[PDB]
Amino acid sequence: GRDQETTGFAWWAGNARLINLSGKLLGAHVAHAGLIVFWAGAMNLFEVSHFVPEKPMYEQGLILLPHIATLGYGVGPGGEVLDTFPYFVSGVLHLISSAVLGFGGVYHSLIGPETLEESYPFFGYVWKDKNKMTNILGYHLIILGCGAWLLVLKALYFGGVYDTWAPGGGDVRIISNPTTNAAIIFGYIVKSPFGGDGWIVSVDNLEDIIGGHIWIGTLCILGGIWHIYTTPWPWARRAFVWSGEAYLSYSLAAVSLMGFTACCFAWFNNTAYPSEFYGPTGPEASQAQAFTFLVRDQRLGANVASAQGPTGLGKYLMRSPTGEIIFGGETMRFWDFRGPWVEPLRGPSGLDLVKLKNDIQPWQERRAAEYMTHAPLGSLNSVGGVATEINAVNFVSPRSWLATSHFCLGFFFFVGHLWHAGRARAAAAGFEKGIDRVDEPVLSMRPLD
Amino acid sequence: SLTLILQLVALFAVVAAGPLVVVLLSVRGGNL
Amino acid sequence: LVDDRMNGDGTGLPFGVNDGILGWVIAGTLGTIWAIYFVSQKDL
Amino acid sequence: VLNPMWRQGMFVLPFLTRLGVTQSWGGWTISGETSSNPGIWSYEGAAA
Amino acid sequence: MLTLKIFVYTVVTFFVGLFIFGFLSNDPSRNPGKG
Amino acid sequence: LGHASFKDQEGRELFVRRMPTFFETFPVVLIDKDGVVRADVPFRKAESKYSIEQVGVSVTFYGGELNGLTFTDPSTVKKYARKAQLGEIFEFDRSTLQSDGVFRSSPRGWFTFGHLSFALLFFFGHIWHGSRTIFRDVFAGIDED
Amino acid sequence: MEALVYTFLLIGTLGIIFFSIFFREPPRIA
Amino acid sequence: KLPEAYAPFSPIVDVLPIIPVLFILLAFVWQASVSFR
Amino acid sequence: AYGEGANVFGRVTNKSGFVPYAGDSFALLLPSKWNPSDEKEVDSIVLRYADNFDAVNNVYVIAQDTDKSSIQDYGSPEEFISQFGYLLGRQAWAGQTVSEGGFDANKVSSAALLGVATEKDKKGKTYYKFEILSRTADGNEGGRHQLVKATVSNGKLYLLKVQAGDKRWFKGTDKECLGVLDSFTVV
Amino acid sequence: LNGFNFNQSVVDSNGRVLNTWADIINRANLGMEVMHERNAHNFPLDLA
Amino acid sequence: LTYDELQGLTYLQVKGTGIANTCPVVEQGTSNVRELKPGDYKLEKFCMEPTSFTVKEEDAKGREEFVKTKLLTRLTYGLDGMNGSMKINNDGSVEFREDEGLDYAATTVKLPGGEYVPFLFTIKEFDGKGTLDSFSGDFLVPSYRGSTFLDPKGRGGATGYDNAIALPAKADADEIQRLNNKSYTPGKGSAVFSVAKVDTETGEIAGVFESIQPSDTEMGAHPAKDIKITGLWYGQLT
Amino acid sequence: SQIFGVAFSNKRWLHFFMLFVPVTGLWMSALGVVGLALNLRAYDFVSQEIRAAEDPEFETFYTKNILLNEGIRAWMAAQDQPHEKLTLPEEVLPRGNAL
Ligand code: CLA
Ligand code: CLA
Ligand code: CLA
Ligand code: CLA
Ligand code: CLA
Ligand code: CLA
Ligand code: CLA
Ligand SMILES: CCCCCCCCCCCCCCCC(=O)OC[C@H](COP(=O)(O)OC[C@@H](O)CO)OC(=O)CCCCCCCCCCCCCCC
Ligand SMILES: CC1=C(/C=C/C(C)=C/C=C/C(C)=C/C=C/C=C(C)/C=C/C=C(C)/C=C/C2=C(C)CCCC2(C)C)C(C)(C)CCC1
Ligand SMILES: CC1=C(/C=C/C(C)=C\C=C\C(C)=C\C=C\C=C(C)\C=C\C=C(C)\C=C\C2=C(C)CCCC2(C)C)C(C)(C)CCC1
Ligand code: NA
Repeated sequence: GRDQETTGFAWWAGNARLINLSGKLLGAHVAHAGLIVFWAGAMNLFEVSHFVPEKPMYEQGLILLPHIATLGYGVGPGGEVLDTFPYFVSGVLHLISSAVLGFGGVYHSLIGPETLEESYPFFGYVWKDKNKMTNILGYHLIILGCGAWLLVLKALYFGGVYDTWAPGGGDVRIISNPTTNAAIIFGYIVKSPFGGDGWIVSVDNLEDIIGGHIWIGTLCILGGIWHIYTTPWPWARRAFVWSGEAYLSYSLAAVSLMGFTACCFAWFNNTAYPSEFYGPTGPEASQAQAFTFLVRDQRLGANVASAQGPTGLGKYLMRSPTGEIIFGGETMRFWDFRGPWVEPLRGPSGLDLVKLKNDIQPWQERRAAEYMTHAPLGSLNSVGGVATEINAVNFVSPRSWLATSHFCLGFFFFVGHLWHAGRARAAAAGFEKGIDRVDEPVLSMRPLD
Repeated sequence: SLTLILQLVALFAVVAAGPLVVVLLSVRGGNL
Repeated sequence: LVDDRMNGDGTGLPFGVNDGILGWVIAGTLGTIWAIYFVSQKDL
Repeated sequence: VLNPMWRQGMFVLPFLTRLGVTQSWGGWTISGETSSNPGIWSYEGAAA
Repeated sequence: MLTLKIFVYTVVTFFVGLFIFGFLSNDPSRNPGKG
Repeated sequence: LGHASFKDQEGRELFVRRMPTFFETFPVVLIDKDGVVRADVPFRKAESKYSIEQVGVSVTFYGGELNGLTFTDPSTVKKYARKAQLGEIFEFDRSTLQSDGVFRSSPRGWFTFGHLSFALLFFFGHIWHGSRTIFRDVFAGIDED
Repeated sequence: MEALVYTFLLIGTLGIIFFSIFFREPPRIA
Repeated sequence: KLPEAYAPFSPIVDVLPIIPVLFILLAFVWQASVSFR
Repeated sequence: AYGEGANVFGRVTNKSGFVPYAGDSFALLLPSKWNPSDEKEVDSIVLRYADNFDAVNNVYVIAQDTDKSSIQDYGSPEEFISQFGYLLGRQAWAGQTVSEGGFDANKVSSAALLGVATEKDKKGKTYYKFEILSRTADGNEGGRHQLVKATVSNGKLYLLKVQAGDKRWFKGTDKECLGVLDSFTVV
Repeated sequence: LNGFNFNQSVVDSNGRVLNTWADIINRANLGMEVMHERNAHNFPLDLA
Repeated sequence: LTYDELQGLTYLQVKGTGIANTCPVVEQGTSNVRELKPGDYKLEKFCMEPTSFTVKEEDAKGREEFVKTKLLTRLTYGLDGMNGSMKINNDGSVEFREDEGLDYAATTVKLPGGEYVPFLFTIKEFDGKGTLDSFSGDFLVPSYRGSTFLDPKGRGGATGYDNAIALPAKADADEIQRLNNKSYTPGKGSAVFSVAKVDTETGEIAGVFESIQPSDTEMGAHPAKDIKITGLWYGQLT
Repeated sequence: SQIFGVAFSNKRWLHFFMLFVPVTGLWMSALGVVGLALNLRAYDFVSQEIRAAEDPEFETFYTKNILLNEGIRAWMAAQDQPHEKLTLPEEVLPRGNAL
């Protein structure tokens, strides 16, 4: 690298010393790609190594084998793991890719070209070459459209991915006739983020998910061709600040936004995040409390439709804020729940008490592992459930853990966005290093009073 | 057990590789 | 029913729109500010 | 009836009630009649 | 009763439109510095 | 009133556990001669063999106003257990001073509170005036030296 | 009389804050 | 678990996650070895 | 005290989670997660152990002098538990009520019988085994599980009674309660 | 995700539950949870 | 919305629209009413939703009047999912009797002026005697709360303190209404019905009702008021 | 002055005030602990307990906090104060519903 006195930046700002060195930027970036792929491959190897096949696969502290299993790679009808070789081969391919990526990264950091445009005009860039920035965006957006269409190929032509909503308790299903229509996809993206609908955590079916992936892949590919074949407009070039620091701020704000989104995804979804592979979400295990208790006391002999609780609303059933009958526990805040074992028990108008009395199914009944243990409690130091629960079980819900890690780190990335937003705006103005000490804006404008 | 012994020797080999690299680059010239 | 309620809570309403007049006045307000800004753009 | 307002030293309340206000935010009416809706113009509302 | 909703939605879109076009409207040049 | 003496149904002397200074509210439990729990005013009032109406305790008294009228049936035994749980049972008139019911502080407590607070505040005053006296040169002025 | 006492002290302190914000002494020495 | 052909390498597998954390720490060794230039 | 060294590489001597107890002609494996409590609900209780976490999870035994020679002389097990329907706790509220929900009129608590057995261990005397789910209008712990093993040896009935709330019963005290139930032996 | 759950953490050779400052805090916390929502719970575990 | 077309809608379409609160109606049936074939019926699915909530109050001048109110309760007021029977003859006398179902609903309403009046909209243990045009009876009215309900001082009935925990020097013959009684004696109310829009082919009757029931007694401290409920009900005969 | 309305104009006053606030706060809280040394506590709001006693319908977060303090006392002092021999049974220890 280089020193402070010539770069102007201290060691704790040294990664900015390579702002104007595109080759070193490439070296650091390819090395980072190696780091990410290396962690992915390593963790997939561990989650293969620490596997107990007879138990349900969420109590072993495994976060990304659910990522492979959501693709249906070795998943039984009810959700049985069956085989671990796809997870193993995924981890090893990631590790080899990590080795080649890391070698390329260290090569471009050390012996790679120090500056790129003198030999490769296709790879060199000053940070005001707005046309070539748009070209780079076009390339990356084409890549993202290719990845989305890859998920399309898996869902429609490779016979994979698990649907939790198949009858009997779900099934790995090759998706036929996905819903790609603009009305449902855009209404899915422009609705409220609260419990009435949920903005982006509202996708109840994988035809809707895959149709959204149709839309995102097509849009990214067409916008990639657009960004390749167009030039920034005067309004964009006036409203935006164009520097490598402002680009960091835009990327940081965006990645914080999708980090917050991914946190909420992990916390609430049971469709794109199967509960059978992740553990229950917030509203479930509490819906499971109410469901197990209702079936148990209607089994003993006590009625539940005429059963009234301590507060006048119902110990086992009440009416929702809307005119539908919902479960009577304290899970009445979670009346908007949709999990694979309630729709066969869901009636149009009400909960269909005669269906509850007679048409109960034993898969629904045996869906009590979500109830008894595994609720999204779990403490910082494992232990059992609530903060008073004692050292009896070793469990924490991966939904909780990769929700809180993601939202915390997304908040820190929001802070980083704020930092580089302000510094980029101030540097493009000209006072990143302070006020000029002789002609301040303060002395040039009027006093307040 | 033998598993723990292998775990520890692999741990030592992977932790000592980095400082070995920086010391080798410090004593075999520079440009680090 | 004992009272007249909006009854639009939930149901997947885009932007919370339940009647077309609200979407029309949203578009009208944004277009009005846009027309003012566009005609009064370039400072002068 | 037997504990009327003028027995309580009510000085400014009779002058309030002489032109229309009879009930407050307390859900009571000085005549004892069943509480209606004052609107903004109650004893305490007019006071504020 | 939806009249309140229409009024508040109109004023919210008005304030948001002021924000959106205010930052669209050559905001980084609103600086005393040489930039 | 006197000393509230509590007997079980078969006959044995139970003692009320007294309320220590730290507790704003303490449970009322009638415990055995040795120190075993025999009865209590229950919170759940639906389990075990400690509720008064089934244990069968009777309150006797041996004092000034109340000396020989023994109560066993009504909630009067619970009321006197609550009263004797504070110590000796006394009659108080609360209408003369429009008295409230919560426990006030002693003049000793008011004296000691005020004078501990004043002693610590005057510790601040002493340390400040000691600072000012020792450091009179730098509090007033040193004139660029 | 209880509630108007609290209301008066709260709005009075808010009034002193308002008066100190907009009708303060103009600042001198920097 | 790993398959039968890869079972003896599992202890060698069992030390990987700390290596990325050792990378930033190696960067700290680098920055101290160049004496914080 | 006497000076003896630390336990390094010396393993652990207790992993089953049960400690033995020998008494006046009775033996049972009391839980090591539980500690004794001198809470004599009935005056005939001779031994009692309670959980340090939640004392509702508690066990006790009695030695009640009797006249019947064998437990079969007590008749049917239902008529036996109808005789012992006073260790469950009688309600202190006599007020009229119907709004409890799923319970009898003017009642607060109810007990559900969930098991009967006449198991045999070493000599031939039958062990009356019961499992009672105690449901209350309070709903505390989601209910309580009452497991009772009662036999008479010479002239004293030895009645085991381990208590377990329905919450901790599902959490995993089922194994320990069943262990105490199968370990309550009278020799 | 809570904090540290250090209850039941110290045991002796016989496996007895050996009380700790963490157990003091634990009993205080559960005495806090018992009045938390006196009548709004119908079911034993608190999840919703 | 007749029950036939309600079953054909998915659970998402009804969700958030409040049509589940609406009781099914009859459009293809007749209004002959007396045409219905006598005998014994074992019907199911008593649907019962209100339309108004007016509360009786007592002036201190001596006359009887009602007044409209405003609901603080949202859509939790209908009754859905009971079963029962009536024994009908040729002339028209019935033996209407419900058995079991969602025969209660927690509701809170305020009179003009701002006084909380919560009530449990119950129809349980209703005996129905009379003609199809007008048959009435009495139904059991529970208190409102269970005996395990706690006041904010922690006192109560079946469970609690039933003593002045907040102030230890107040247990005389003044808090008897607040501490000693704690009554949960269930009251009784009268509901008069009427059968309209009778169906011949599948046996569906959907009429209106007017029900007099007392309000909540809370903890027995203050006497209950009378609330009359007007609405529409529904049932399918089998 | 344009963000918060009021701003510091003399750094002597600024630094004296940032010396003043923690010392003042610690001294006042020290006087509070001096008050608690003699079991003088700000526990009851007599109007609030009187009106909550005569009306079972009125409640506050304060009333919830007082009852919750009783819960802390009852469930904690039993082992927290070993010299008190507090063998209080579970049915006199107070609960909510279902917990
Ligand atoms: C995401 C981690 C990361 C990455 C990828 C980089 C990457 C880079 N940094 Mg940087 N840095 C980092 C973190 C990182 N840094 C942190 C946390 C700090 C704060 C202490 C710094 C502070 C810093 C400063 C002050 C400087 C850099 C500089 C550089 C650039 C040149 C470094 C160089 O040539 O010297 C060589 C580095 C070494 C000899 C030590 C690393 C040892 C080897 C190369 C890697 C480890 C071995 C590995 C197994 C090899 C893989 C082999 C493969 C076959 C598998 C480079 C592209 C310089 C720069 O800005 O360029 C002008 C510069 O001066 N960094
Ligand atoms: C992450 C990838 C990416 C990135 C970084 C960019 C970046 C950019 N694009 Mg671009 N684009 C992309 C993907 C991307 N695009 C894709 C996939 C398509 C195909 C559909 C397009 C098609 C496209 C067109 C046609 C244009 C741009 C333009 C621009 C430039 C101006 C930005 C702007 O319009 O201001 C901000 C925009 C707004 C404030 C108004 C947006 C309207 C709303 C927000 C969208 C409606 C959805 C919904 C209501 C939003 C709510 C949800 C949300 C909160 C998450 C900018 C540098 C302009 C350009 O090319 O400059 C020359 C241009 O006109 N893009
Ligand atoms: C210490 C840092 C750290 C770590 C360890 C993780 C770890 C993880 N993150 Mg994460 N993240 C981080 C920082 C970190 N993150 C930060 C700072 C942010 C910004 C706030 C984010 C934002 C973020 C988001 C938005 C998401 C994650 C997600 C994840 C999880 C899955 C990773 C993944 O698949 O990515 C994605 C990998 C790629 C995009 C590149 C590969 C392209 C795909 C995989 C190709 C498709 C192949 C196909 C499916 C299989 C092949 C089949 C064949 C036919 C071709 C994972 C456990 C995801 C999650 O929440 O779990 C669902 C997710 O959505 N993170
Ligand atoms: C992918 C996102 C990203 C990127 C590319 C950059 C890039 C850059 N940042 Mg930046 N930053 C980011 C995110 C990012 N930042 C975030 C999220 C924050 C908020 C925390 C900041 C806050 C920040 C500050 C305050 C500064 C920079 C600076 C810089 C520049 C020099 C970096 C350097 O050499 O420092 C050296 C690197 C280190 C000393 C390593 C830091 C080690 C951290 C503190 C330990 C924590 C790691 C731990 C395992 C994670 C814990 C988990 C978490 C939940 C807490 C550089 C171009 C500097 C600058 O302004 O230059 C112009 C600078 O002053 N950044
Ligand atoms: C002309 C206006 C007027 C009138 C007609 C009344 C009339 C009344 N007031 Mg009222 N009051 C007034 C103005 C008035 N007030 C004002 C301006 C205030 C604000 C300070 C009050 C505050 C007030 C309170 C707090 C109360 C009343 C109350 C009452 C009722 C009880 C009788 C009474 O006043 O006590 C006696 C009347 C007198 C003693 C008359 C005084 C005659 C002269 C002025 C005395 C000479 C003073 C002497 C020169 C100064 C030396 C004093 C020094 C030694 C201390 C009565 C109907 C009571 C009530 O009913 O509650 C609602 C009550 O408690 N008033
Ligand atoms: C928005 C304006 C407004 C309104 C609607 C009210 C309304 C009210 N005030 Mg109020 N008031 C106001 C302003 C207002 N005030 C202002 C600004 C002051 C400060 C000076 C007061 C001070 C005040 C006091 C002290 C009191 C009220 C009171 C009242 C209440 C009863 C009035 C009453 O019956 O007495 C009757 C009013 C009169 C008899 C006024 C008669 C005017 C004389 C006869 C005029 C004579 C000369 C005239 C110029 C000749 C005209 C020539 C002709 C040929 C045209 C009533 C609800 C009373 C109350 O109950 O407290 C709430 C009361 O005690 N007010
Ligand atoms: C008998 C003890 C004693 C005496 C003689 C003094 C004397 C003096 N002190 Mg000092 N001081 C004392 C105790 C004492 N102090 C204590 C206990 C403290 C800790 C709180 C302090 C803290 C203190 C500070 C921080 C300062 C002084 C200062 C001063 C000097 C001028 C201040 C002044 O009096 O103007 C007048 C004082 C006031 C107008 C105060 C306003 C009235 C208060 C807020 C309420 C009064 C309540 C009531 C009337 C009396 C209750 C108090 C009583 C029961 C003890 C002065 C010579 C100043 C100094 O050091 O000079 C450089 C200085 O700033 N003192
Ligand atoms: C839309 C804008 C958003 C901001 C609006 C709200 C801002 C509030 C203004 C701060 C309070 C002003 C303090 C007056 C006092 C005041 O202005 O003192 C004056 C002082 C200025 O002193 P100088 O610098 O002039 O002192 C040097 C002189 O000796 C020479 O002239 O202000 C300050 O010390 C800095 C501000 C501290 C602010 C202290 C915070 C007070 C908290 C208030 C809480 C109230 C209770 C709850 C509310 C009921
Ligand atoms: C796949 C998927 C899907 C789909 C999705 C989608 C389709 C999405 C999208 C979306 C979109 C379509 C988006 C867009 C957007 C936009 C944005 C987000 C924006 C922005 C911006 C801003 C914020 C601005 C700022 C500013 C201003 C204010 C002005 C000027 C400039 C500036 C910068 C200053 C679904 C769900 C179906 C299913 C599942 C999954
Ligand atoms: C430049 C720089 C840097 C960075 C660096 C890096 C980032 C590196 C890397 C790299 C990488 C990124 C690497 C990776 C890798 C990988 C590898 C090396 C691998 C491998 C292989 C093998 C051999 C395996 C085997 C196996 C299998 C196949 C499975 C089973 C098991 C086992 C494990 C046996 C730092 C910060 C320091 C400083 C500054 C500058
Ligand atoms: Na409770």
